[PDB]
Amino acid sequence: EKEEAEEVVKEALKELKKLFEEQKKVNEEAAKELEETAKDEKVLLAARFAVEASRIANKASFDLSKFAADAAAAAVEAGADIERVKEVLEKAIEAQKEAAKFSKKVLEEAAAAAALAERGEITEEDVARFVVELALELLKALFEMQRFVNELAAELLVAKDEKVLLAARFAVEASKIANEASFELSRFAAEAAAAAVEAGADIERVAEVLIKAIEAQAEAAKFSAEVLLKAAAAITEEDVARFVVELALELLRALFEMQRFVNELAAELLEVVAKDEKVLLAARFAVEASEIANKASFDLSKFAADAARAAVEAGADIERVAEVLIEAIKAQAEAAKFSAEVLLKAAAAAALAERGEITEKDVARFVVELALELLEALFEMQRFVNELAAALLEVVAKDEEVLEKARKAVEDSKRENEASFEESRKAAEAAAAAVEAGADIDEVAKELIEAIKEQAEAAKESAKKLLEAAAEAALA
Repeated sequence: EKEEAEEVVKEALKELKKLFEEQKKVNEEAAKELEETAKDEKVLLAARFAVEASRIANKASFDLSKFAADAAAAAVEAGADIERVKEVLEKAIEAQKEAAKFSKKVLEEAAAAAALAERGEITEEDVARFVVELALELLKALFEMQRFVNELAAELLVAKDEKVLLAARFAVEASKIANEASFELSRFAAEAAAAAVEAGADIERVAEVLIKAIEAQAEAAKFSAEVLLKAAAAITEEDVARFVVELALELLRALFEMQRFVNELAAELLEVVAKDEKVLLAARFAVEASEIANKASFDLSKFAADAARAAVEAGADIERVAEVLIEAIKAQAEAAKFSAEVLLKAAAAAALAERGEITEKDVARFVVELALELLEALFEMQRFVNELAAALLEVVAKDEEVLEKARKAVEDSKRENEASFEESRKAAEAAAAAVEAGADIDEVAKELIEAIKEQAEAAKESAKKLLEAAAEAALA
């Protein structure tokens, strides 16, 4: 029974291993042939990209297939109908074959556009667009495999306990929301490389940044698999809630690390594009301001999970705590996408300035109004997480004297967050009025960075005093 079920899993992983290394040898020999038809270096630079990126798609294909097998093995160890395990293993084998057929389809596009360009007609920008468009193709393909395999691993996770099943539902929900945000962050890194190619940047810098973004997806893909395999590797009702909080913190931490790595990939792509000094200062200002907003949002998401930690140690049930953590993770995903859209629009305006279509005052005006958009989105998240902390307090604060001190602390943070945005808004419309009067972007950006950091400082101190009140309410 279960021993035979463990025999089907090991043979499934055995087949997945040979499928992965048969496709490895097929693609590795298609790379030598791709080296032959690489007349001129630009074709070889694109051929080596398609080869290196296809080896990532094939390697990430097996890592996601092995995760499905390890998830199926864990199901057998803790009760499993063997026919639903065979069904999941069969679907994972088809996904490996499908991802293998795509890794070769990538090299088909490479060899086609290769000799086509050396024959003529195809310019280097079309080769540069081919590399960028291919980057989009693999990033989307890796996300679909991870979404499909995580769906299979969801069906596997066995609990036989409502509370533990609610925790498995949270792990599946939180990982799916984070994997969607990581895909959109890597997509913005590829959309930034598309604006750099159409602006005149060299494909060599664009190619290596895209490889950084492709590998970032695979590393986050395996991390999400390892945490979900920890979730399967499960008692105490409070240790289940402690797992949910620690899982929510790890995904928020990996999401910010993706926001940080992708933010730095945009700075590299702006350095090659922004050849003008004053436009480079606007690019470097928007890059830093966007990253500051990423830290502040992550600090506001970590405060929510820390407030949820103080709630589970006070005795709040897992169900309400899982809701607040779900709302916090998607709140960080909203900021991650919003901060990426702001930085994407900044790269476009810098490209317009490089082409000469807009002036430097237009770029200075644009990065200032983008700074206010980030200051508003940070303030809207401060009010959102403040509502979540007030919700968690309404469950743990039962003594009317404890509730009164807690509700007062929620109000004080509401006034502190509001007043901090007024300070950041006054400085925003002051820096905008300076741009129109002809003030140098160096001084405007310097004073706006200090305003954004001062709101981030006020947000930290407000969250510190608020988490303090929730902790004392838990002690009583």
